[PDB]
Amino acid sequence: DLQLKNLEKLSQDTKEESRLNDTKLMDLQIKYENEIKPKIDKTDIFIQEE
Amino acid sequence: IEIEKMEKKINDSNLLMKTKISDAEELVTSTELKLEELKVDLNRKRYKL
Repeated sequence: DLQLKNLEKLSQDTKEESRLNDTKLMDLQIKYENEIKPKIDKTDIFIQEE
Repeated sequence: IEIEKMEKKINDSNLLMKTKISDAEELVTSTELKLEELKVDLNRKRYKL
């Protein structure tokens, strides 16, 4: 029962840390793509057109 | 590993914003200073003539 509870807690922590890592990666990629990338675009437009 | 890899990616990206903005400002200032120096050189040459 101790090992079964350990496996249950392992599965719970595994799914929790998996969703945490996934959320971190997509949120940071979203920061790159919707904040950093528009800044790249604005900087390039300012350099070229102006 | 993926998280840290594209974290290094975004860190390099932020360095790239900073470097690109600094380079653009520096080149604009350099062009303006070159124009002013050319103006000084040309008006001195005109006075000499």
